[PDB]
Amino acid sequence: DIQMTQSPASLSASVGETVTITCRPSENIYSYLAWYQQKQGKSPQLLVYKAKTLPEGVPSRFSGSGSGTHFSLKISSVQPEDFGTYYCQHHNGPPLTFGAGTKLELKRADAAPTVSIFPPSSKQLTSGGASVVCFLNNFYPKDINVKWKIDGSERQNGVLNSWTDQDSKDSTYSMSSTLTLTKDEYERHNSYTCEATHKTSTSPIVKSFNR
Amino acid sequence: DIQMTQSPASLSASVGETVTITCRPSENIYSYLAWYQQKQGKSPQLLVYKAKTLPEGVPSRFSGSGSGTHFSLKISSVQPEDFGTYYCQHHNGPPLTFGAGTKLELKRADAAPTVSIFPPSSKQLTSGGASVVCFLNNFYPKDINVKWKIDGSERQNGVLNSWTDQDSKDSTYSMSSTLTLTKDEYERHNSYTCEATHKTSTSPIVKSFNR
Amino acid sequence: DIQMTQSPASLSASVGETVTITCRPSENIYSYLAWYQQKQGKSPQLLVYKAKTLPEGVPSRFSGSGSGTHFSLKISSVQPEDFGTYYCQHHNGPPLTFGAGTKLELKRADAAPTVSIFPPSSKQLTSGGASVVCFLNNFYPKDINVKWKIDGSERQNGVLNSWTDQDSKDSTYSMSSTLTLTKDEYERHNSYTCEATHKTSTSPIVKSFNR
Amino acid sequence: QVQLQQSGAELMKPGALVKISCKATGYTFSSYWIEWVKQRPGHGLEWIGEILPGSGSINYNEKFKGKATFTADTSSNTAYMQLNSLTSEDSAVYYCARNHGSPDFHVMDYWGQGTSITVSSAKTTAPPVYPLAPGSAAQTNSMVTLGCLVKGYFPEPVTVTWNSGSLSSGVHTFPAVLQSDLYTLSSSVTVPSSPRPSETVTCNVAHPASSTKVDKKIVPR
Amino acid sequence: QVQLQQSGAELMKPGALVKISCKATGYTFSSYWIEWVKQRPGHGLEWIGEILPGSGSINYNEKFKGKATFTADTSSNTAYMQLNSLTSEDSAVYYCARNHGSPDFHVMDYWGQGTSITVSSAKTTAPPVYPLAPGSAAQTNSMVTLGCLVKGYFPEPVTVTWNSGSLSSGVHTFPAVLQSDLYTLSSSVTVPSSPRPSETVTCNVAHPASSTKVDKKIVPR
Amino acid sequence: QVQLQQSGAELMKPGALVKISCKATGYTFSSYWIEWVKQRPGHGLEWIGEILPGSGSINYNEKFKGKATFTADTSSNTAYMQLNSLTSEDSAVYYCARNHGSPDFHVMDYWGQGTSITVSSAKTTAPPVYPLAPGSAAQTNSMVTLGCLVKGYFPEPVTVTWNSGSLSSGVHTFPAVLQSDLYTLSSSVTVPSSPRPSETVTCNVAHPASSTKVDKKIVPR
Amino acid sequence: TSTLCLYYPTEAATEINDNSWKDTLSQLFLTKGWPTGSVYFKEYTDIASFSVDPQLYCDYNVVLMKYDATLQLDMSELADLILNEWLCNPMDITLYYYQQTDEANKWISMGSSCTIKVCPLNTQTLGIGCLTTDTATFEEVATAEKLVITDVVDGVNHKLDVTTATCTIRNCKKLGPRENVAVIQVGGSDVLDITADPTTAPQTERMMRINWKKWWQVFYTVVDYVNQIIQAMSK
Amino acid sequence: TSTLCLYYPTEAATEINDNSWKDTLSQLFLTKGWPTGSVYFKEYTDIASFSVDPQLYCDYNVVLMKYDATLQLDMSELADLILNEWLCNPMDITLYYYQQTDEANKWISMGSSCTIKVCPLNTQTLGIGCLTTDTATFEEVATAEKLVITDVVDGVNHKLDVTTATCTIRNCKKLGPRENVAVIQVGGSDVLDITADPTTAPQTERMMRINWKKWWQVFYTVVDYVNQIIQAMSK
Amino acid sequence: TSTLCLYYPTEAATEINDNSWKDTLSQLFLTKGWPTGSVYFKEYTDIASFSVDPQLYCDYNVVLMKYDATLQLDMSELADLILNEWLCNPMDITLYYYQQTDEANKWISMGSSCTIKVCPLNTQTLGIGCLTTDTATFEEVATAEKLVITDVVDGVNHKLDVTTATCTIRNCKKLGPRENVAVIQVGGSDVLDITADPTTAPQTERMMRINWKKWWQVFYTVVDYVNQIIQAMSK
Ligand SMILES: [Ca+2]
Ligand SMILES: [Ca+2]
Ligand SMILES: [Ca+2]
Ligand SMILES: [Ca+2]
Ligand SMILES: [Ca+2]
Ligand SMILES: [Ca+2]
Repeated sequence: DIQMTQSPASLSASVGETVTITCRPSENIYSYLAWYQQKQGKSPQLLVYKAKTLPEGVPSRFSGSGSGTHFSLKISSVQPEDFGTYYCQHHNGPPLTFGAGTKLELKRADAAPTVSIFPPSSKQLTSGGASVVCFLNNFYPKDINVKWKIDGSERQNGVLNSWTDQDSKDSTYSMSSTLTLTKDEYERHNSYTCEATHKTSTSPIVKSFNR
Repeated sequence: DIQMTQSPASLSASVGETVTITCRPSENIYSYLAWYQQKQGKSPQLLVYKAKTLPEGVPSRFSGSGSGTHFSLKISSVQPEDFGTYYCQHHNGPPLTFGAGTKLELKRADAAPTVSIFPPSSKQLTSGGASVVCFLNNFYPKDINVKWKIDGSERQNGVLNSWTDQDSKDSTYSMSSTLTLTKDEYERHNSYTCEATHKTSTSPIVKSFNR
Repeated sequence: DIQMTQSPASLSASVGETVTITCRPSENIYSYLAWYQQKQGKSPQLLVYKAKTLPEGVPSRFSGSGSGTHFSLKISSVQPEDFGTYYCQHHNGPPLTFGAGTKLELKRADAAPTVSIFPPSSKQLTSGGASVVCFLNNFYPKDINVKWKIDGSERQNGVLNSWTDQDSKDSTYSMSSTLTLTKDEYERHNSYTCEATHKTSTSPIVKSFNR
Repeated sequence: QVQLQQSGAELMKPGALVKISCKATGYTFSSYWIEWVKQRPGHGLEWIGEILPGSGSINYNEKFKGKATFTADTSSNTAYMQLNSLTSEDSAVYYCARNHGSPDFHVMDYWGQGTSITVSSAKTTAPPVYPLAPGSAAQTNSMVTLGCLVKGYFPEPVTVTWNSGSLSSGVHTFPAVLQSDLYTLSSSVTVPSSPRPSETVTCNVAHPASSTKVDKKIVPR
Repeated sequence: QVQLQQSGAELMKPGALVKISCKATGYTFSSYWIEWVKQRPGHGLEWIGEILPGSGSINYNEKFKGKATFTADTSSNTAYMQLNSLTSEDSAVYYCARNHGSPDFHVMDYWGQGTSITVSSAKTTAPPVYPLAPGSAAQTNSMVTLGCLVKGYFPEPVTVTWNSGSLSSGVHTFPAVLQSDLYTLSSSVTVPSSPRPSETVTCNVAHPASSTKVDKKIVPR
Repeated sequence: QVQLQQSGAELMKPGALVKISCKATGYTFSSYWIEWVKQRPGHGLEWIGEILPGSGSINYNEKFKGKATFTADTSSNTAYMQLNSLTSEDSAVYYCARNHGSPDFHVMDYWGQGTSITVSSAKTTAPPVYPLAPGSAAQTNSMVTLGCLVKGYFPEPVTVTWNSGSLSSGVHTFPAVLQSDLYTLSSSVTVPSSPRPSETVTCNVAHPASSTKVDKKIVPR
Repeated sequence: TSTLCLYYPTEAATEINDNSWKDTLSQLFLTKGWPTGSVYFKEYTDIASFSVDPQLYCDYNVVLMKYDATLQLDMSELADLILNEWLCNPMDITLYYYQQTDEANKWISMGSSCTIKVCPLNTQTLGIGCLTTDTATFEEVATAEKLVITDVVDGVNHKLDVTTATCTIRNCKKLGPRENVAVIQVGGSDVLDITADPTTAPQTERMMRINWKKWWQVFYTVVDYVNQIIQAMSK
Repeated sequence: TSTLCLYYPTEAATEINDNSWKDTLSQLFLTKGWPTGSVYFKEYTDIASFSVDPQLYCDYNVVLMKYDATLQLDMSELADLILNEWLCNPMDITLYYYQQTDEANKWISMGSSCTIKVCPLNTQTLGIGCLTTDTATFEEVATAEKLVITDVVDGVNHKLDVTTATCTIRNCKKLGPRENVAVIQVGGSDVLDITADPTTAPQTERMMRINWKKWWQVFYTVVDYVNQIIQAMSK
Repeated sequence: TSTLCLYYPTEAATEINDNSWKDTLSQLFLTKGWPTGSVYFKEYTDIASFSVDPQLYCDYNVVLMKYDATLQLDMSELADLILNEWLCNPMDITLYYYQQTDEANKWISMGSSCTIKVCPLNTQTLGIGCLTTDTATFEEVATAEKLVITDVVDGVNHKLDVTTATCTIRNCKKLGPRENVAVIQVGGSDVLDITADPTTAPQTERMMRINWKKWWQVFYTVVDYVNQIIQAMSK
């Protein structure tokens, strides 16, 4: 089974800069490698075949190269239209295998998360169970982590998280943790803290509330 | 024209017994005779061809035999599913002719008709003509006859009859005579008797009414 | 371009009479001439081909003749069913050209136009402009002319006319002039005469009105 | 898994012509002959003829030559029979069976469900229902009997029910019988002298044709 | 029993393109040429061209080459003509006739019914109807005349009737006439001086386009 | 101007089987192979197989042999893929791309839009919406934040809007996330402490499935 | 001195649409060497009938036949009729029974809808697998054709049941080949089996294939190769 | 003394619809000169299979084959099987690989749906353009046929991948021609290429064309020309 | 020493779907006896054009042509072009009129939609059944074809009216036969009439028929019978 090895899994740069994704097959794909680009919520689009040849429409700052076990793509004067996922596939006969993918992100000045903690609704507590929400809006370095401490003690079995993709406006993401538990379990405890570790904050930026 | 002669026109037996219908053609059907079975309110179903051969599904207590001018069918361990009409047809070239048919009935202990006479409706007499009904329910030996006597004198020109097929429950039939006449003709007479001759009753079982 | 020359442009006769339309081509149509008859509000109908031959249905009082540069049609015992337009076309190869057409009218005793003048409507004068109508009903010789005199002075720039085809009943036509102008232009004038010249009237039959 | 499905039932006016149809499923339609059998209530089974769709071979029972005319559409997989100049005696059930292969000739192995034709110059009509109440005669010990009489209607069918399905067992309802172009039918019911008249047994008659739904309770006296 | 049926009438906006159609019935469609004739009110008959469906042969009158383009669908049995870049002067009646066989060439024996095209950049409109009442002038002895004036509407047609068919005979109604993109028309009626004004003669006008039904009684004075 | 259009999205119950379809436009359908790629959220792109409509050649990735089965209708110009015995992990996006010609083998140049399949033995459900009001905590200087929580519904999707489009900019709405067969989602909004509570910011949630339209105003305290 | 007669179908001429096509081609025929009045143009309107009694007018006859699948006629059957010399007599299916005599006695029937059922008679006038009384036992050998050349076991009498209403059946003897004719077929790769005999297939020079494009083209070719075509007849 | 065996398909007899057709034709056969028990009538129900192992019973065999486009079988492939003498052995696609030896060793497979993919082996049991391990790299040479005569480069081993569920593939050697048989085809102008070799096309006398109209007619002709047909076999 | 050049259509290779098919077949070609670099594989993308100016590269050329009814091109017309040696010049329909000279001077036009109308000129530059001025009187001899070999009465001038927008018409002389080529047709029983002349039909050895099943099979056969095919060219 030929294994395609795409690196880096994630890349980050601003317009004008010159990036270089790189595919490395397990066996020898002679020069039968392709490169497709997929944009947020759409389909892939052939971008380069037989290692270095480009289809017709495709711009020319896109440069394919290599042969054998080492191949590379080289978007040059990166413009706002070249941001999304990039895959690589060999086309040397079945079974075809694709790369893992490289996600090209729009670089930008760091940003600290403006987290807001939210206690259950009277509506919800009338149902039979409580749920604590916590929003960590607009932060830059994609990576962020959250600890749920239910009265000093860290919890994690009732949590459910969701992220947002880089915004078109500012280029900042956004998260949303949601700790759920019994109404009873909620009431035999007092302090609910939502803790978050980021690159911007030297120490965990926290927000909390006591019943 | 080859004439098929099926006998008996009607047969009567209970489950387990062994019956034998018999077809007799006018000419020589070599061995090109078939047997179809038709059940109450449905279509015929091939049951035997070329005299003795049976199609696939068909049971095996069904036995065809004969050749030339004499042929016979022989349902053996008659089960409740073998009751209905049976036809025979030659298949020795056009024009094809069928038998008359044999009706296999479910035998059972005799039963006397419980007849009920019914005089006209006020509703009907308001229309302009009277009609006398008479029901002879649940009797066994299929055969039954009815006389309509309008003041001792037998009538028959205004009568209309309808029968019922052997019941699934008890195996008894049922009849329904309907003597119709002018309102005037109805009123210039007094006694209306509905007479019925059956095998059970030693003498005509009658029912009647006087205005 | 072969030019067909049909004459007369209009013909007028009563039933029984014998008319003769005549087509004259610019070049030499050997004998490849046809004659179609078109009736009021319908389609044409082949009536004669190759100069003298008639299709099947077509009557026989219809007689085609001629060759070369002179051709003629000759409806003989004209019956009420032979009244309408008649065209001629050569069929000697493309481009095909048709005649101008001959209109056969139903003759009849002369008739004088019963003209009626009509001043604007209060309804209309409330809009912002006045319009004077004038009907010249049931006159025979097709030809009729109308002068619009707005206070003795002849006008013609605001007029719009419409005619009626020979009536099925009496054989008389009918006209309808409609002089339109500003409400103001209408009010700074006093006498509106609708004048009409015909063959029946020795002098212009007029009708008029003063505000 | 062979099967022939015939068209629905129809009722022509005397003199007209009808179109029955048989649609084949489960075999190569062009490779087997299609049979046509007529079945009247008291005449057993009459052979009409046969047709070979595709090749087009046809065979007519001498007795139907003028009346029946067969056709077949291969693209459709349906064989048609057409009865010309209908007579009151053409009313009957018509079948279409598949004539087996070369092996055994003329043995019909698969039968259609049966199409039904009724010729009658009759016109739609409402069925005046009359309540059949026992004669004022002396009380009958055990069981008493009531009746309903749906008379003179057109055309079939009609639905009679005692107490809208309530009283079902112990009832007898007879086959409509054509009397002078109109169908007439009766229904009897037997219940202990206990229920009646201390109940309200009713006749529920429904004529889907003239859309006449009527109910009449058997009022004693 | 040959016959060509052309599509319904249409009215395009100047600059657009239309599709007329002719459907053949009663002959082998592929074996005869289809003719196209244009007929304007005061121009007699103009030949446009012809087409041979199947083989595909085509012939254009030099004068229409750019304007008309023929096609034919054999499976459909219809020939089409398409007028490109419509002009106010393309408005007319278009026919399609069958060009006879080898015998006599170019003699059209069967004509379509005629399709009708009207090019006008006009827009739908309501026809203000005005009552035409005689001038207050002295009483006319025998017959008097009333009129109705449906003015400035789009598009054709309209229905004027005096007293909803009541008063029919003795009436004259004139052909709509386009005045500056709007059609205008009048109708006259003549009844003895007896009925009017001692009656109520009304103008019944109906515009199926802007769906305007209006009635106006000719009020004297 | 080539283009493949895949069927609409569907959601089967675990154990059932589905039919995706790809319709070709802009090339000779019989002359090019059709590819099938599977795309799950965290697995990149998986090749499933390919098919050559017309000739009928087929190739299966060893890993899907039992699951996928391709077909193609030439008259229709559509290729079909059928997933047998659906598992909760068959849920993903499926594409169909055209395998280029002889020149360069296996380079897919035109991709379908993508069909979407979701296997879940879940049943329709209403999304109880809860208003997220800030903790009674001391007044925050500049901006304050409100939230809406649509919880436990089936199936996708739903429409949340603050003040029916009124308040749009400055809002964050997160991707539904399946928690135990039910999708759950939240939305945050940030406005100066000036507007709230001196306003009426409301959560407009609409579930086109169980047709539940509900509005809830974030009531402080 | 010699004459050339061209036979074509109506459709052929109709597609040409000129009043002078016969004339234009004639001047073109002078090129190939045939004097101003040396060629004649005959129009067959119904091929089936023409094929039977084709009154050949000129010295050399070249007949144009265009494969038309929308008429359901067999090209082979039509060739067999034109290319050969047949001699038919009328048959009265009603009063008489018939039998074919040799490999050259065939029954050629043609019309609207020809449906022929047959019943072989033993030496007693009795059916063999049939009842000379009920045609439902006959053997169907043609179901609604437009042209049919029926062949039965030689030397056996048969009661015939044709649908004479729409069909006409005549008893023909094929006496040989016609030298003054030629068949030029247009369209359909179709190879022609003009022998009743399944064993033989004869392909003659007087049986030529032109590829259809337009009728004007067909005639141009016929003219451009008149001598070649004539030489195949005189050869 | 001699025997004539007629092979026809079921449809043929079904269309005839008589219980005595075999008999009637037999009396008719006395005319052409064949004694009361001299002719036999064998019914093949499946042409494809019959073509492979046609147990020819009589001295002279004339087999009737009707072009049927609604079965997707090649007439040529079927002719190649009946007209010739084949000798097959069974193949185990599972455990063994195979190679054809001469211009006469072919692989004839047939059944419900025959789909054959092949993978040529070099002298090591290794693929050449394929991995003997994943059939997704094989070369497809038949996609769901009902009868297939596969031909591969002679003298090369191949791992085979047939869909044995619905297909059966057997290794056949064609040893020559069969003299006691004849093919009479009904319908389709179709010319038959019965050589695996693109270079040659052989047309023999024992390969005859009848024009279809009705089956009764076909048989009448076969009888009316028995000797002519027999003479083409004995010749 | 010698070279073999295989010509196929794109569809052929696309169906094969391997990056090494040319290679695999080459090793297979050693079997039949052709050294490692002895065979070449040329891909024609448009048969119509290729048929006209087929730059034959090798000693032996065997060209694969698959009957494709969905393109409306005549196989015969295509064969006539490849199998023969043609020599064309360009024609200016606008300024000049033309005439064909011998049985070998033909007008081969081809393109998107080829529609050719013609008008024969008498010795005055005047029409004969037409007006050199209005093309509505011309004679149509081709209505929208993709490949057309037009033939007019030899030795007559003609004003031509082609639809040069979508068509190209060139004046070709056919000088003879090409020995280094062969045609192997796949599909369609179709018999080929490659003579303009209705009289003759030539069938040569360098004109071979393979029965289509899959393209891999076609090539296997071409390889398994290379010598047989080569021998038919050198013969
Ligand atoms: Ca018989
Ligand atoms: Ca004979
Ligand atoms: Ca491979
Ligand atoms: Ca081999
Ligand atoms: Ca001309
Ligand atoms: Ca020439």
